[PDB]
Amino acid sequence: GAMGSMERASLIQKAKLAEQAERYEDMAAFMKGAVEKGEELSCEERNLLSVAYKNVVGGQRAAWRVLSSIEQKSNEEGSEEKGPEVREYREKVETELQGVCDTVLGLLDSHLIKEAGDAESRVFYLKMKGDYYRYLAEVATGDDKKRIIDSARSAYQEAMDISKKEMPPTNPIRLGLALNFSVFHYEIANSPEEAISLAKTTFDEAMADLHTLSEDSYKDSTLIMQLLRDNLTLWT
Amino acid sequence: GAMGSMERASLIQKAKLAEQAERYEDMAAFMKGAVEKGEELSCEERNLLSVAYKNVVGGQRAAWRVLSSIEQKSNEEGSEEKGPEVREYREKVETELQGVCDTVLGLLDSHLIKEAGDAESRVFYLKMKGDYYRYLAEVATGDDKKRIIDSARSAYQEAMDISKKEMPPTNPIRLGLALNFSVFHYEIANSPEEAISLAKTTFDEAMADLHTLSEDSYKDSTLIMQLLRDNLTLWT
Amino acid sequence: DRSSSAPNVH
Amino acid sequence: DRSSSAPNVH
Ligand SMILES: *CC(=O)NCC1CCN(S(=O)(=O)c2ccc(Br)cc2)CC1
Ligand SMILES: *CC(=O)NCC1CCN(S(=O)(=O)c2ccc(Br)cc2)CC1
Ligand SMILES: [Cl-]
Ligand SMILES: [Cl-]
Ligand SMILES: [Mg+2]
Ligand SMILES: [Mg+2]
Ligand SMILES: [Mg+2]
Ligand SMILES: [Mg+2]
Ligand SMILES: [Mg+2]
Ligand SMILES: [Mg+2]
Ligand SMILES: [Mg+2]
Repeated sequence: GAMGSMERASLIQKAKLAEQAERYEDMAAFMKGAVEKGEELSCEERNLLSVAYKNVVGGQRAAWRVLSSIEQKSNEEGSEEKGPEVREYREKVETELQGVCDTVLGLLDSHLIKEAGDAESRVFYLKMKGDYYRYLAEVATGDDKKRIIDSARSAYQEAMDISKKEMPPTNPIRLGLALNFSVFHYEIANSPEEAISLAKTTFDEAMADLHTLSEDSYKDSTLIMQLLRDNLTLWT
Repeated sequence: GAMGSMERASLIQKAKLAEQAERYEDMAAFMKGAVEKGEELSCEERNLLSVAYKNVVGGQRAAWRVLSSIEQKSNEEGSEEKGPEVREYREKVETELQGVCDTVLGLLDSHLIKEAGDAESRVFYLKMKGDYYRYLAEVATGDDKKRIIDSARSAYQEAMDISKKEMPPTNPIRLGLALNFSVFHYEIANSPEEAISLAKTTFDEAMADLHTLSEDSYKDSTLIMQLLRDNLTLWT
Repeated sequence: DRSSSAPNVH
Repeated sequence: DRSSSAPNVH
């Protein structure tokens, strides 16, 4: 449609405008168009792509959680448990969420993962693949759930393997990956022991090398380390 | 989708669910479907309709204002190379905003205004017509703007005439109407004198009868009176 | 620094 | 209370 006929520079500019306007659906569409131009993304551009889709799916996840809670309260016997509406509407929101996840996973597979040159970007995209399979896993039930979980684990593990060989322990991408993989262990994979062990090891090894981290990454890395600490407190 | 065949009660229930999930576009669509079932709305249902569409257009208005500011700042600087992207994206958001306003105005004309039994509900809908013409006026330019402004004024004036004959000065609908008409005068019609006069009269006459207000509507009416006061302070 | 109109309630 | 994942930044 319109995206394909816009120049790449115009799509990036419009993504930044949409961000300022807090129009995240539009921002994501612009960034998808930019990806489809077939050039690698810069760090700034990866951040635009991430912020856009994370905000979209974030809204859907929040809505799904509200509806699922109401649905479960309804289904508790003794409650008047009156009607198909909440199930139907939860399913509608769920389907939309799955659609967005499928779009992101499609872009990762079709354009972003294979075509990354460097370790930072490879790890970033594999982390993103893990994340969006994890969001699918949050709403999955049955056999498809086992496959989705396996896909998330595989993506995260490949990212972890690269990051440990190629990147310092306090690198913000390496940190964000480890944080999210620990969340996967705790919330999805029923593995609190691994979640805690990974978070604790990540935190300690990052702190041991923090004195080597570039100043441009300090804010972001310290934020992730705080979240590792907060999760550890919550989990123990 | 196929809302024509849906139970009215189901559409209302889904609107309430959407509200809880902060899914306002969905909420509005459900309430549009409920309106199209062809029965009058209750108070609660008028509130659902209002909250839904006000949230949708509210987001659009905020986005439009951000983009319009960027557009004007860009144009002022007057660089040989900047401006077309923000103009186009502002126009995109504007078109979407106009579409929502047109939808609301269509429902008011096709279903709600004619078919209201009582004065309270008739005034509520005429106020709403004034408001959505006012939101169109915010983004209108040239000759089209003069017609839109006239449409807003006509709707508000008819509402005011009825409200003064039929409703107490402390009625929340009458108050909300007067507040919004005063805003129209100040922000749209470039008539600060009329804005101030209306706001002052409304505030004073409400205060004079405050001792008669039922506790049920006390909160809402006093909130509007505070906003009248706040505007008066801003305007003088 | 715009004028206030009626808010959402309830 | 839910675990925290990586936030949006910059
Ligand atoms: C250089 C580069 O690729 N930058 C873009 C990335 C955006 C977000 N990721 S992350 O999801 O790993 C992350 C890390 C730290 C924080 Br505070 C938030 C998100 C990192 C790089
Ligand atoms: C009984 C009834 O019709 N209630 C629904 C209406 C919804 C909102 N309006 S209003 O837009 O006039 C208004 C008045 C006061 C406040 Br604090 C907010 C909105 C009133 C009744
Ligand atoms: Cl539904
Ligand atoms: Cl555009
Ligand atoms: Mg091109
Ligand atoms: Mg019962
Ligand atoms: Mg399903
Ligand atoms: Mg029936
Ligand atoms: Mg210049
Ligand atoms: Mg236009
Ligand atoms: Mg009366």
